[PDB]
Amino acid sequence: AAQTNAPWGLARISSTSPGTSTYYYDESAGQGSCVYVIDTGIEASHPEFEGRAQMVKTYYYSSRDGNGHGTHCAGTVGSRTYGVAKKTQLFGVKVLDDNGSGQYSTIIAGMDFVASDKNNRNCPKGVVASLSLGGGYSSSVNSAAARLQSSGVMVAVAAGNNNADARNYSPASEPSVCTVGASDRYDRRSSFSNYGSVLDIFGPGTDILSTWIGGSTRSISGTSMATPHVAGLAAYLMTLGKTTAASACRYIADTANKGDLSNIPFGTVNLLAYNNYQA
Ligand SMILES: [Ca+2]
Ligand SMILES: [Ca+2]
Repeated sequence: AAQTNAPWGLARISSTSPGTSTYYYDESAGQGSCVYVIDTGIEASHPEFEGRAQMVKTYYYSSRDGNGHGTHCAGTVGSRTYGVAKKTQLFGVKVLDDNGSGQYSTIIAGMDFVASDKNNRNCPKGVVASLSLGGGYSSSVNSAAARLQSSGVMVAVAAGNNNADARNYSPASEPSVCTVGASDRYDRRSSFSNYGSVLDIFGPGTDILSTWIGGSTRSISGTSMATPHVAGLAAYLMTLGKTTAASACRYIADTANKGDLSNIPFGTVNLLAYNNYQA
Protein backbone atom coordinates (compact mmCIF):
# COMPACT_ATOMS: atom_id res chain seq x y z
CA ALA A 1 0.00 0.00 0.00
CA ALA A 2 1.02 3.62 -0.55
CA GLN A 3 -0.57 6.69 1.04
CA THR A 4 0.42 9.70 -1.04
CA ASN A 5 1.04 13.06 0.63
CA ALA A 6 1.07 11.37 4.02
CA PRO A 7 2.09 13.15 7.22
CA TRP A 8 5.86 13.39 7.12
CA GLY A 9 6.15 11.08 10.12
CA LEU A 10 4.39 8.24 8.31
CA ALA A 11 6.52 8.83 5.22
CA ARG A 12 9.63 8.81 7.41
CA ILE A 13 8.96 5.46 9.06
CA SER A 14 8.63 3.84 5.61
CA SER A 15 11.75 5.48 4.13
CA THR A 16 15.47 5.07 4.60
CA SER A 17 15.81 8.82 4.04
CA PRO A 18 14.02 11.98 5.19
CA GLY A 19 12.05 14.24 2.90
CA THR A 20 9.74 11.72 1.25
CA SER A 21 5.97 12.16 1.13
CA THR A 22 4.47 8.68 0.58
CA TYR A 23 3.76 6.26 3.42
CA TYR A 24 4.52 2.76 2.13
CA TYR A 25 3.05 -0.03 4.22
CA ASP A 26 1.73 -3.56 3.92
CA GLU A 27 -2.02 -3.69 3.33
CA SER A 28 -2.45 -5.76 6.51
CA ALA A 29 -2.11 -2.39 8.30
CA GLY A 30 -2.07 -3.91 11.76
CA GLN A 31 -5.39 -5.68 11.28
CA GLY A 32 -5.89 -8.14 14.12
CA SER A 33 -3.67 -6.23 16.52
CA CYS A 34 -4.94 -4.07 19.36
CA VAL A 35 -3.38 -0.89 20.72
CA TYR A 36 -4.36 0.56 24.07
CA VAL A 37 -3.95 4.34 24.12
CA ILE A 38 -3.44 5.21 27.80
CA ASP A 39 -3.98 8.94 27.74
CA THR A 40 -6.74 11.58 27.93
CA GLY A 41 -9.12 9.24 26.10
CA ILE A 42 -10.07 8.87 22.46
CA GLU A 43 -12.84 10.58 20.51
CA ALA A 44 -13.94 7.24 19.06
CA SER A 45 -16.59 9.00 16.97
CA HIS A 46 -13.87 10.65 14.86
CA PRO A 47 -14.51 9.44 11.27
CA GLU A 48 -10.75 8.90 10.96
CA PHE A 49 -11.02 5.91 13.31
CA GLU A 50 -13.64 4.24 11.08
CA GLY A 51 -15.27 2.68 14.11
CA ARG A 52 -12.02 0.96 15.07
CA ALA A 53 -11.58 2.96 18.30
CA GLN A 54 -13.47 2.59 21.56
CA MET A 55 -13.12 3.76 25.14
CA VAL A 56 -12.66 0.78 27.45
CA LYS A 57 -11.87 2.55 30.74
CA THR A 58 -11.90 6.00 32.29
CA TYR A 59 -10.67 7.11 35.71
CA TYR A 60 -12.70 10.33 35.57
CA TYR A 61 -16.31 11.42 35.37
CA SER A 62 -16.46 10.83 31.61
CA SER A 63 -14.70 8.69 29.03
CA ARG A 64 -14.79 11.70 26.69
CA ASP A 65 -11.44 13.08 25.54
CA GLY A 66 -11.96 16.68 26.61
CA ASN A 67 -8.33 17.53 25.82
CA GLY A 68 -7.38 16.12 22.40
CA HIS A 69 -4.00 14.65 23.37
CA GLY A 70 -5.20 11.05 23.52
CA THR A 71 -7.23 11.49 20.35
CA HIS A 72 -4.10 12.80 18.63
CA CYS A 73 -1.93 9.90 19.81
CA ALA A 74 -4.60 7.34 18.93
CA GLY A 75 -4.75 8.87 15.46
CA THR A 76 -1.02 8.43 14.95
CA VAL A 77 -1.37 4.82 16.07
CA GLY A 78 -4.24 3.87 13.82
CA SER A 79 -6.35 6.56 12.21
CA ARG A 80 -7.01 6.11 8.50
CA THR A 81 -5.10 9.17 7.32
CA TYR A 82 -2.66 9.84 10.17
CA GLY A 83 -2.05 6.35 11.56
CA VAL A 84 0.80 3.90 11.16
CA ALA A 85 -1.38 0.80 11.68
CA LYS A 86 -4.46 1.86 9.77
CA LYS A 87 -6.53 -1.27 10.54
CA THR A 88 -5.58 -1.86 14.17
CA GLN A 89 -8.12 -1.85 16.99
CA LEU A 90 -7.78 1.14 19.31
CA PHE A 91 -8.78 0.91 22.98
CA GLY A 92 -8.93 4.13 24.97
CA VAL A 93 -7.92 4.16 28.64
CA LYS A 94 -8.45 7.63 30.11
CA VAL A 95 -5.87 8.00 32.87
CA LEU A 96 -5.30 11.71 32.16
CA ASP A 97 -7.83 14.42 32.93
CA ASP A 98 -9.02 16.93 30.35
CA ASN A 99 -6.08 19.16 31.32
CA GLY A 100 -3.70 16.38 30.25
CA SER A 101 -2.51 15.64 33.79
CA GLY A 102 -2.96 12.48 35.82
CA GLN A 103 -1.99 11.19 39.25
CA TYR A 104 0.61 8.43 39.17
CA SER A 105 -1.75 6.10 41.07
CA THR A 106 -4.34 6.46 38.30
CA ILE A 107 -1.72 5.95 35.60
CA ILE A 108 -0.58 2.77 37.36
CA ALA A 109 -4.19 1.61 37.66
CA GLY A 110 -4.66 2.25 33.95
CA MET A 111 -1.62 0.11 33.19
CA ASP A 112 -2.79 -2.73 35.44
CA PHE A 113 -6.21 -2.43 33.82
CA VAL A 114 -4.83 -2.97 30.32
CA ALA A 115 -2.84 -6.01 31.47
CA SER A 116 -6.12 -7.56 32.61
CA ASP A 117 -8.50 -6.16 30.00
CA LYS A 118 -6.48 -7.51 27.08
CA ASN A 119 -7.45 -11.03 28.17
CA ASN A 120 -11.08 -10.18 27.34
CA ARG A 121 -10.33 -8.91 23.82
CA ASN A 122 -9.91 -10.66 20.47
CA CYS A 123 -6.40 -9.49 19.52
CA PRO A 124 -4.94 -12.44 17.58
CA LYS A 125 -1.91 -10.51 16.34
CA GLY A 126 -1.07 -9.19 19.81
CA VAL A 127 -1.50 -6.21 22.07
CA VAL A 128 0.33 -2.89 22.23
CA ALA A 129 0.11 -0.10 24.78
CA SER A 130 1.03 3.48 23.88
CA LEU A 131 1.89 5.63 26.91
CA SER A 132 2.33 9.24 25.76
CA LEU A 133 2.69 10.47 29.32
CA GLY A 134 5.18 10.75 32.12
CA GLY A 135 6.54 12.74 35.00
CA GLY A 136 9.38 12.51 37.45
CA TYR A 137 11.09 9.25 38.28
CA SER A 138 8.78 6.85 40.10
CA SER A 139 9.76 3.27 40.90
CA SER A 140 6.05 2.43 41.13
CA VAL A 141 5.20 3.88 37.71
CA ASN A 142 8.21 2.04 36.29
CA SER A 143 7.09 -1.17 38.00
CA ALA A 144 3.60 -0.80 36.52
CA ALA A 145 4.98 -0.31 33.01
CA ALA A 146 7.20 -3.34 33.59
CA ARG A 147 4.20 -5.40 34.71
CA LEU A 148 2.21 -4.38 31.64
CA GLN A 149 5.13 -5.37 29.41
CA SER A 150 5.61 -8.63 31.31
CA SER A 151 1.90 -9.40 30.92
CA GLY A 152 2.50 -9.71 27.18
CA VAL A 153 1.74 -6.18 25.96
CA MET A 154 4.20 -4.25 23.81
CA VAL A 155 4.58 -1.13 25.94
CA ALA A 156 5.79 2.01 24.17
CA VAL A 157 6.35 5.06 26.37
CA ALA A 158 7.47 8.60 25.65
CA ALA A 159 10.99 9.54 26.68
CA GLY A 160 9.73 12.95 27.79
CA ASN A 161 10.02 16.51 26.51
CA ASN A 162 12.61 17.87 28.93
CA ASN A 163 15.68 17.89 26.66
CA ALA A 164 17.37 15.87 29.40
CA ASP A 165 18.32 12.33 30.33
CA ALA A 166 15.20 10.16 30.48
CA ARG A 167 16.75 8.36 33.47
CA ASN A 168 14.93 10.85 35.73
CA TYR A 169 11.46 10.38 34.22
CA SER A 170 8.86 7.64 34.38
CA PRO A 171 7.74 5.46 32.79
CA ALA A 172 10.48 6.53 30.34
CA SER A 173 13.17 5.16 32.66
CA GLU A 174 11.66 1.67 32.93
CA PRO A 175 14.23 -0.43 31.03
CA SER A 176 11.90 -3.24 29.99
CA VAL A 177 9.49 -1.10 27.93
CA CYS A 178 10.13 0.70 24.64
CA THR A 179 11.23 4.25 25.46
CA VAL A 180 10.69 6.51 22.46
CA GLY A 181 12.45 9.76 21.68
CA ALA A 182 11.28 12.30 19.12
CA SER A 183 12.84 13.43 15.84
CA ASP A 184 11.87 16.19 13.42
CA ARG A 185 11.36 16.08 9.66
CA TYR A 186 15.06 16.88 9.09
CA ASP A 187 16.27 13.84 11.06
CA ARG A 188 17.43 15.90 14.01
CA ARG A 189 16.57 14.93 17.54
CA SER A 190 13.53 17.01 18.43
CA SER A 191 14.82 20.00 20.37
CA PHE A 192 12.70 18.97 23.37
CA SER A 193 13.25 15.22 23.20
CA ASN A 194 14.78 13.51 26.18
CA TYR A 195 17.77 11.29 25.47
CA GLY A 196 20.05 8.92 27.31
CA SER A 197 20.88 5.26 27.53
CA VAL A 198 17.32 4.19 28.37
CA LEU A 199 15.98 5.30 24.98
CA ASP A 200 15.35 2.35 22.68
CA ILE A 201 14.22 4.14 19.53
CA PHE A 202 13.27 7.47 17.99
CA GLY A 203 10.10 8.25 16.13
CA PRO A 204 8.70 11.31 14.35
CA GLY A 205 7.62 13.74 17.03
CA THR A 206 7.97 17.30 15.74
CA ASP A 207 4.99 18.79 13.85
CA ILE A 208 2.91 15.62 13.76
CA LEU A 209 -0.49 15.94 12.10
CA SER A 210 -3.19 13.73 13.59
CA THR A 211 -6.78 13.58 14.75
CA TRP A 212 -8.04 16.09 17.31
CA ILE A 213 -11.27 16.34 19.27
CA GLY A 214 -14.28 17.89 17.61
CA GLY A 215 -13.71 15.65 14.61
CA SER A 216 -10.82 17.91 13.66
CA THR A 217 -7.08 17.57 13.10
CA ARG A 218 -4.02 19.44 14.25
CA SER A 219 -0.24 19.26 14.27
CA ILE A 220 1.55 19.14 17.61
CA SER A 221 4.97 18.08 18.84
CA GLY A 222 6.28 15.88 21.60
CA THR A 223 7.71 12.53 22.48
CA SER A 224 3.99 11.94 23.00
CA MET A 225 3.73 12.06 19.20
CA ALA A 226 6.73 9.81 18.55
CA THR A 227 5.47 7.15 20.96
CA PRO A 228 2.34 6.23 18.93
CA HIS A 229 4.44 5.96 15.76
CA VAL A 230 6.38 3.16 17.46
CA ALA A 231 3.27 1.63 19.02
CA GLY A 232 1.58 1.62 15.62
CA LEU A 233 4.74 0.25 14.03
CA ALA A 234 4.80 -2.55 16.61
CA ALA A 235 1.15 -3.43 15.97
CA TYR A 236 1.89 -3.29 12.24
CA LEU A 237 4.88 -5.61 12.55
CA MET A 238 3.12 -7.96 14.97
CA THR A 239 0.29 -8.33 12.45
CA LEU A 240 2.89 -9.24 9.83
CA GLY A 241 4.22 -11.81 12.29
CA LYS A 242 7.68 -10.27 12.10
CA THR A 243 7.80 -9.89 15.88
CA THR A 244 6.00 -10.41 19.18
CA ALA A 245 5.07 -8.09 22.04
CA ALA A 246 8.06 -9.27 24.08
CA SER A 247 10.52 -8.68 21.23
CA ALA A 248 8.91 -5.87 19.23
CA CYS A 249 11.00 -3.04 20.70
CA ARG A 250 14.24 -4.95 20.09
CA TYR A 251 13.08 -5.85 16.58
CA ILE A 252 12.20 -2.23 15.78
CA ALA A 253 15.61 -1.11 17.04
CA ASP A 254 17.33 -3.89 15.09
CA THR A 255 15.50 -2.89 11.89
CA ALA A 256 15.53 0.87 12.45
CA ASN A 257 17.37 3.41 10.35
CA LYS A 258 20.77 3.64 12.04
CA GLY A 259 22.84 6.81 12.20
CA ASP A 260 20.27 8.91 10.36
CA LEU A 261 19.63 11.29 13.25
CA SER A 262 21.57 14.40 14.20
CA ASN A 263 21.90 16.02 17.63
CA ILE A 264 22.10 12.60 19.32
CA PRO A 265 24.29 12.82 22.44
CA PHE A 266 26.91 10.15 22.98
CA GLY A 267 25.29 7.26 24.79
CA THR A 268 21.89 7.67 23.11
CA VAL A 269 20.86 5.23 20.40
CA ASN A 270 20.83 6.73 16.90
CA LEU A 271 17.88 4.63 15.74
CA LEU A 272 14.81 5.86 13.86
CA ALA A 273 11.73 3.67 13.60
CA TYR A 274 11.46 2.09 10.15
CA ASN A 275 9.02 -0.46 8.76
CA ASN A 276 11.41 -1.88 6.16
CA TYR A 277 8.54 -2.15 3.70
CA GLN A 278 9.40 -3.58 0.27
CA ALA A 279 6.77 -3.66 -2.48
CA1 LIG B 1 19.24 6.84 6.08
CA1 LIG C 1 13.90 -0.42 26.87
